[PDB]
Amino acid sequence: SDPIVHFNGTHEALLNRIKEAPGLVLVDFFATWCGPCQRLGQILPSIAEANKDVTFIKVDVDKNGNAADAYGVSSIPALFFVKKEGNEIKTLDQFVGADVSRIKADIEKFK
Repeated sequence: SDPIVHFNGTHEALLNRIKEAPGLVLVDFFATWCGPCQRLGQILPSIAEANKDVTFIKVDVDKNGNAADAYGVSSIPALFFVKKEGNEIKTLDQFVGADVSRIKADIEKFK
């Protein structure tokens, strides 16, 4: 089955979904017309399939503008490695760009 979470909802809905995850979360804010986003989107499913302990959440900024804007996203693709910490979300790493190698390195380092 498709392991990628294709998120649709409000900023609060996004925060709650992140807090539902059992472990590490990667949130990818993207647009469909963005080249780096497209190239990252082609390889994310493979990374997700190999790392079922990590929740991969994709947030299309055009359909979830309020969520993205409220999360503080400007440039894309905007990546955030986060984890639930009590009733709060801890951010472990964040960056803009299709840095596949950093994505992989962050996954390996965090677990």
